[PDB]
Amino acid sequence: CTGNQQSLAHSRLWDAVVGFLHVFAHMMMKLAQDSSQIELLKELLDLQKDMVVMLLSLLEGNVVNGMIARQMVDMLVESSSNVEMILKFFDMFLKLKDIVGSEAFQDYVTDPRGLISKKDFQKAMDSQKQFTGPEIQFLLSCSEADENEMINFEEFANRFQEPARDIGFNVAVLLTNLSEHVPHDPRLRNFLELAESILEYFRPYLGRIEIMGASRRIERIYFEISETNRAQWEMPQVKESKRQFIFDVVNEGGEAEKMELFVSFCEDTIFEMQIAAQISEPEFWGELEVQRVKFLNYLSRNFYTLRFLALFLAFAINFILLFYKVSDSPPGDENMVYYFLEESTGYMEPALWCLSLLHTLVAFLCIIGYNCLKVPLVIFKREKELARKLEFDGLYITEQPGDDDVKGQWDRLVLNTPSFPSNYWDKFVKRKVLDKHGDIFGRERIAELLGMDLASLEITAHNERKPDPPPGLLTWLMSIDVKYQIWKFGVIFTDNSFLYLGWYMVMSLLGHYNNFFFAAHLLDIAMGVKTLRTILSSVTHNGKQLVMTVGLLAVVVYLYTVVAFNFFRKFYNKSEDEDEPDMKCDDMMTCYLFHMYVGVRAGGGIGDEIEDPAGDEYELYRVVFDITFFFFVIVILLAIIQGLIIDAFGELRDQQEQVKEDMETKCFICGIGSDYFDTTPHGFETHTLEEHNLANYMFFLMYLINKDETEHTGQESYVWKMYQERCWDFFPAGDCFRKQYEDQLS
Amino acid sequence: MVMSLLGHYNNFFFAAHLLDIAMGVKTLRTILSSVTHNGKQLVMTVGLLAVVVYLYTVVAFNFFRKFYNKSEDEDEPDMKCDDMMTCYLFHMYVGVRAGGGIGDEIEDPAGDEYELYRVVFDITFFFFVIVILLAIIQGLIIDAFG
Amino acid sequence: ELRDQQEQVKEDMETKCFICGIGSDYFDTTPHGFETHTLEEHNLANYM
Ligand SMILES: [Zn+2]
Ligand SMILES: [Zn+2]
Repeated sequence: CTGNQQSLAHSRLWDAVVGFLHVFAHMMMKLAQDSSQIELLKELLDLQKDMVVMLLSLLEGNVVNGMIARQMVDMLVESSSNVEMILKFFDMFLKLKDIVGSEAFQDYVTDPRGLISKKDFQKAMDSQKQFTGPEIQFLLSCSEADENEMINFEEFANRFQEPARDIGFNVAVLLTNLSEHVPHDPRLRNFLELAESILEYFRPYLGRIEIMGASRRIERIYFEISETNRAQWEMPQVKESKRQFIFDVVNEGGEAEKMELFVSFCEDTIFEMQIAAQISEPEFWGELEVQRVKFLNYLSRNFYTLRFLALFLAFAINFILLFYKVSDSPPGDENMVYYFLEESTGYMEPALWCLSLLHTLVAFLCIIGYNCLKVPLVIFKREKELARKLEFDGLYITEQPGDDDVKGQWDRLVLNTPSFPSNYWDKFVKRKVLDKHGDIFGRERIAELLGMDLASLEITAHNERKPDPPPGLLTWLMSIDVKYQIWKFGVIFTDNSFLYLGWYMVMSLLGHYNNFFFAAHLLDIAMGVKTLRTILSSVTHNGKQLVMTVGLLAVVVYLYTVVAFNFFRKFYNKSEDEDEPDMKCDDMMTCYLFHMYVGVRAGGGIGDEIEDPAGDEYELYRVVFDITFFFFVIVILLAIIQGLIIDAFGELRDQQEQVKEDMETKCFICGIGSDYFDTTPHGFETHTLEEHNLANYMFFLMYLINKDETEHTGQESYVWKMYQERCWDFFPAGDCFRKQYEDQLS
Repeated sequence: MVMSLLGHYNNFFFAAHLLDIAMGVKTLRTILSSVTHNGKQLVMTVGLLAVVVYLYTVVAFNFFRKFYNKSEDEDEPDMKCDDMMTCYLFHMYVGVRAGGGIGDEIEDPAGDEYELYRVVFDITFFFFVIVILLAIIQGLIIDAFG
Repeated sequence: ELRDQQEQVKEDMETKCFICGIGSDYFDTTPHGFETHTLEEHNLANYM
């Protein structure tokens, strides 16, 4: 709201702000000891939080050299030596909070059974890092005596932590906004170098997102980044997924539609981080339940090492199995038996049995882990796709599928259970589609189709029927939603990785009959690595053309057989003299089999095993036939196969080079090339790392998912409404806050 | 130095110093670097050859035993596919040096059952092994040059 | 040569207006400018 801000700017508020800040500073500096005013300090922390929220909301987004910015600047200038001691107190308390339990603190240990003393604490603090005279004097004054024995460091460091962190982050955001708004102001500069620790402490927790909306203006909005979210970005899994997404968008994806894919990737990565956070180390019926939950958590935590151990066991079993020998007399016909040739020790069959049982156990462990880990992601993907197809499209409402996609019918036949959005966040999807398609179609038909209950209960409440029956025993008879479980089984069995793992399971189970089927598990794990995936993908990239070329080989060899059947019959003689039943070109099928059997394995055509054409007529016809067969068949077929595979390699390398070059020369989010950001040194490096660092948008979206609308700001509410509407106009697109606003005013 | 010193015993070790200086020139460095540019992929492809030939040996051990006879008549101890290790060695020894698959040295499948199974086995072995392996090696080296 | 020709023709169709001689850089001042330029002003099939 511009009018309210303009009216409030011309008011006698800055003096009140200065008075409040001075009063608060003297509150902390005087009334902090005696350990009897915790409630007062909590109240002042809350009041300071509300005050800085008011200041931030008053500032918001504006012109880079606006009047409100100058007013705020002179308010800070008049507030010199009024917030400095507050910042110093916050910095020293944060230092105390982080130092306790960091280094040599579990190694120093004055009292193994008791606590530290005042002199001991002073000596430790002097021996520590970043401690000054007046600061340690004030800390000793604020340190409670408790007879120099009951100094509980654990209860002292965690005393005022969350409000202090919130105030520090908010004041850091405010100072960063003031620094970024005015380009050059020496007063704010020299006010800033004195207070640098409180700014550097919150350096990696300050986001930056640029929006084009809000009356066609560009402003930077700030937010908080959780520590767990920052620590979850260093896993190679997420980086590999991001690289795969970027490659898919650049190569396979088109234009003017990338941003929906970006939002989908952000949502998927948010769900992945939520699953990873849930699957963590900290995590008689109740004991059994918690033991089962802990076991499943441990199993889902370790999944990639289990596949490696399975591969190792497969190699070990295969190496052990390279000892068989077929014998007639069994030492321990149609009675040939298979036995190990050990010749050194008899501890071979027990080793094989133990390794087989261990391999089976690892196989069951990994299939249970896959069922417990990756299935929710696919379920959430399907639910999100159904929500998108039902809300903004009439695939199951306006029109109908044309009986061509079985997945469409299967996804349609789930709209009958109350527990439909099990994992999708926006539970208000049925209400949303009812409100959207409420006037054009009857409400009763929509409720019947979606399985919604009576609309009388929804429109008018009763506030009198709130039952709560006791659980007792056997509460799982109603917990099954039959239809939802059937749909889940269908979608989990139509998948690919689960089908492959099930094939692995059944092949191992069939191999438990002491056979080579364990040795048949080799390539299926040998192709499940990262660095052979590229080679196998290059081979299978031209999947159809190779099959077509093989069919062309079959057609050409067949036509050659037909044209050589009724002209050349006595030449084919694959035997010696005095043998009448030895022709291999009498039957058409046998002649075709012989021509294929030779022309696929050659290098001398067919003339290396057939009677030489002597002076018995048809000499020139036979030789021109054979030489043209050689040339056409062998040269064309081998050359096309080689050309297809070489072209596959070249196409793969070209795609990789193109995607790397495009990522190196454009901003992806913004449409400006790498030429406009060369006016300043390292301009493009800072442009894609500070303004819109790609990963910053995901952090902002995850922050926006939390912090419900009861506490949203204007910008947050606008962004949430825009995201719910799914129109994607708040993205920077053309301008990137460097032009127009900073083109002239800098 | 140490190879020359060991070669001072009047042997061929002096003649073993040839390639080590033959690859220390400027204009062969580019060709040798192009060959060794895809160092890991060639080793992986060789390992894939070993895996595929091993699986073919396993699937051909318990189905085709009387066909392998690398001798003449009136000779009982001449099977080269009885032992698993010997059969694997024979399949590697043939499938790495071929051009006629394995059918240039093994008894022809006559009308004694398993004729179609044996022929489809042999032709798919030829196609997969030889075509895939040679094509991947050629593709790797051409891609290195490019 | 075949792959190069296909890539070149696709890239040229993706970066020029064919009918007009202006490149795909002048229609970036507004969001989705080039998408609307070849779909509304001269959609090629409109001339037929
Ligand atoms: Zn940009
Ligand atoms: Zn045009």
